Amino acid sequence: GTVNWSVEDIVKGINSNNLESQLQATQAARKLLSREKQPPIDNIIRAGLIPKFVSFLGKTDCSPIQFESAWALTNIASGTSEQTKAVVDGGAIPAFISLLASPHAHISEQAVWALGNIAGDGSAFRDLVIKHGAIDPLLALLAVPDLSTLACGYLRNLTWTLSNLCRNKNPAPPLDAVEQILPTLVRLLHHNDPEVLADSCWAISYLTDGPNERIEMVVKKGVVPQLVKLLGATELPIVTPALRAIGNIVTGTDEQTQKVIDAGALAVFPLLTNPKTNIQKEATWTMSNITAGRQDQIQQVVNHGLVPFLVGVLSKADFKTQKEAAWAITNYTSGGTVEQIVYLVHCGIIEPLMNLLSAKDTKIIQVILDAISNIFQAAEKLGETEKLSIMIEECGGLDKIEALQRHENESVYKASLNLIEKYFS
Amino acid sequence: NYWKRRIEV
Repeated sequence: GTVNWSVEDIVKGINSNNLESQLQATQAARKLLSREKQPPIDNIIRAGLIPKFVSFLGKTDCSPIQFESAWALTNIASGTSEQTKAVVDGGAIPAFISLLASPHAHISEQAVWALGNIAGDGSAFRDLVIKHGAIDPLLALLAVPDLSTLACGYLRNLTWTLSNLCRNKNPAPPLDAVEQILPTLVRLLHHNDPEVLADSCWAISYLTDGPNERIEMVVKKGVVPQLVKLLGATELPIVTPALRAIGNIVTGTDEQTQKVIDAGALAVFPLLTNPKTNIQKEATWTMSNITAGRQDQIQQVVNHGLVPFLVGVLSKADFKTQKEAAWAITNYTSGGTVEQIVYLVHCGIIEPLMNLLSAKDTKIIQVILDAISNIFQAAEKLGETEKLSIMIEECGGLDKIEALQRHENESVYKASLNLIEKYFS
Repeated sequence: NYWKRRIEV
């Protein structure tokens, strides 16, 4: 019936002044735009059809044509920025926001989806959707005692659209927008649908990606324990944004980092052996921002047995993960006590550390040499530089620190030098 | 997180 029309035929029927004729052409349009292979987005734009689709959104007494046009505009806006811009320039934003009030759940769902595709283009379209007043009627759709009485697919669409309103920096979303969305967002973060949880953690991870005062708005709402719970999900599409959000919060103040520790987060990090390389990476990254904190927080790292896990990740891991581990160690050795640094050496940090001095990356080597000297400072404070110096010797670390005098980078070669003449003379 | 999404129903 409406299967593969030409864009010429669609134009003829939409330009008829026959609402039923237009309904059929609009659906032929939607079917074109929703095929797997190369939907003709540009052909439809160039045919001039976008303003007619937007106008069809208003046709209250023909909800089928509202539905078809909304579907069609959704898919045009799912494309390139210029394609999405074509939909906005057609006046679709006030029109989709009106549709949020539809009595038909499949219409409003399609309205939700398109606003998501528009807000996803970036900060300006995001902010522009908010300025047109999308938030109030979006949250209204979720004003029910129990989310569980809403349709599954309907719920996941809203959550996704709500994360895109939380997304992108330069600038971050309006603060009042964030405060208006955050409570409902906390409610989705406790819903039991795996896809809703994933999309909510993404949103929370965006909101915590920025200045400490952004992080503070999230921590203030008490979401951290539930982030820690989701940090231990079996479902890796959940673990991934939960970890990113946790990693974001610990870049804040020590008090904010302390609330991650207080919620039990360190118990899940034995993350550091996850089969998925990026989880291992982001977990080590988080660990380096926790060893950068206070001595009592370093001590909490020690007490959870996490130091043997950093030795492990230093010994064998993807090299990007190892580079974070070297950062974690240098931070630990910068802020830790003598006892804590001594503990590090007893756990076997020395050998895996020396072997990465063979790396090409210049920052990892200056980070590693940094760590060594903090560790030699501790050995002096104990009258014990000698024994450590021999450990570095026996496993062939001296060879490395020697050869690092040849290094082109200036901070490198003066670093190794200082080490050899101060403790290897 | 997907940035935009095309519907295929």
